[PDB]
Amino acid sequence: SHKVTKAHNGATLTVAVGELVEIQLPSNPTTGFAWYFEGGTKESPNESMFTVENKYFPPDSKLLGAGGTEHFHVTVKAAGTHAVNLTYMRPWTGPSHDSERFTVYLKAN
Amino acid sequence: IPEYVDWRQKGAVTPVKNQGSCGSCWAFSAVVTIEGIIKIRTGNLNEYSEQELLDCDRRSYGCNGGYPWSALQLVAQYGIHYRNTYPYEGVQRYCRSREKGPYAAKTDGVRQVQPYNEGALLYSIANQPVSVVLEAAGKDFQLYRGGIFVGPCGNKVDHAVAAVGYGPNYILIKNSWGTGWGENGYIRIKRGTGNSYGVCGLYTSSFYPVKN
Ligand SMILES: [Zn+2]
Repeated sequence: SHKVTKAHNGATLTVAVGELVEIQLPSNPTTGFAWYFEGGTKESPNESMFTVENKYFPPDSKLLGAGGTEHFHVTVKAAGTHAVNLTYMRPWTGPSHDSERFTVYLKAN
Repeated sequence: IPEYVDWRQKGAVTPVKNQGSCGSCWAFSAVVTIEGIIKIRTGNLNEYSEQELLDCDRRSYGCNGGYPWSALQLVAQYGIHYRNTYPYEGVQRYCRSREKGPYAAKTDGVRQVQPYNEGALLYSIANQPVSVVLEAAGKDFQLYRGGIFVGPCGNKVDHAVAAVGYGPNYILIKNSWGTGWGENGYIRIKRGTGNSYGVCGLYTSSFYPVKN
């Protein structure tokens, strides 16, 4: 779709102020790792620039340890280029060996 | 049965492990029970190989998920090697059991606890550590730092851990997320709520190795 996935890591998306941007990333939160902004939160680092809602979708599977998908539904609040910088990590630990990074830039005119 | 049980106090529980980002909780959960029952029967506490279960259980999917009962079934059928013999790599590789000489231990079978029954689970924990499942994806479970946990969390289980004890109002659970999580790696989940699923679905599906 216009869903942003791992394949778009590092990409710049041109967006309208007020447009919901759909980000979907593989996530396995029962490993204790999930996707966070710096500091270990799901919340926008600057609510003035963009707003973020987050939802985790488990696989419809009974396998213990089967990963699902985290959605971040991101709304741009202001004109500018805004970096959405996520890290896959244990939020009580911060970055570790297995951590990964995902960035998208949202350019709003 | 006792008012309190804590297998760590009997030397039957090895240190807390870290599964990494691999979806291997099913294998970690199983191994806690095996380590526990071997101490109970033999008097020795050894570490056994999560990696072997990851690589060798053809019914499970490596870091893509699995079943603690399936790992126990494998150990009953074929046995398991020591951790130092077959160390954790946190990614699935080829099954290397045959290159590792004879298995270190083998169990005699796998048994399920009567499900959705708190008393049945406590009786089993009083005998030995038990593999249990719960709903652990929630933020509050992720951010758990200690105390008796009553939620919030759902009832659709997604994580396998091991119950290694209990008290009047909790069941003591060894997690596989390192010692920086919860109570040095442990969580006490509230019991006695009257909810048959248990808190976070804790009574959904519980298994233990049979070993004479
Ligand atoms: Zn979505």
